[PDB]
Amino acid sequence: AAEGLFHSFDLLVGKDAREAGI
Amino acid sequence: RQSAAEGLFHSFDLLVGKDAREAGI
Amino acid sequence: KFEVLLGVYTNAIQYVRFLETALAVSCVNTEFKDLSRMTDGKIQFRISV
Repeated sequence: AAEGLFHSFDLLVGKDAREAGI
Repeated sequence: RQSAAEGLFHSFDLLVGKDAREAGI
Repeated sequence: KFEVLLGVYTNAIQYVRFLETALAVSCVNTEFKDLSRMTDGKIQFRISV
C-alpha cells in the first residue's frame, strides 16, 4: 500500500524494512 | 514543525460515508 | 601568377557527460517528479541509535 507513490526515491530509501522504510 | 504535514508524504484519503466529491472534510 | 589557400581547419567539440565523469561517484540522481510528493522541499527521518 505504501508503494505506488514514488518513481525511485522509495527505491533509494532501501527495501529491507528492518533497517529503513516508510 | 511549522506545518503539521511538512516532512511527510501523502498516501491515502478517508472520505466521509461515501467517496463522492471533495465537500467532506 | 596566383595566390593559394592552403587549408581550412575547424576545431570539433566533443563532450563526456556528467554521469560519465567520476565526480558522480559522490552523488545520486533522482526523478525530480517526486520532489512533488514531499511538501515544501523537506524530508523527515526518524533515526534510532
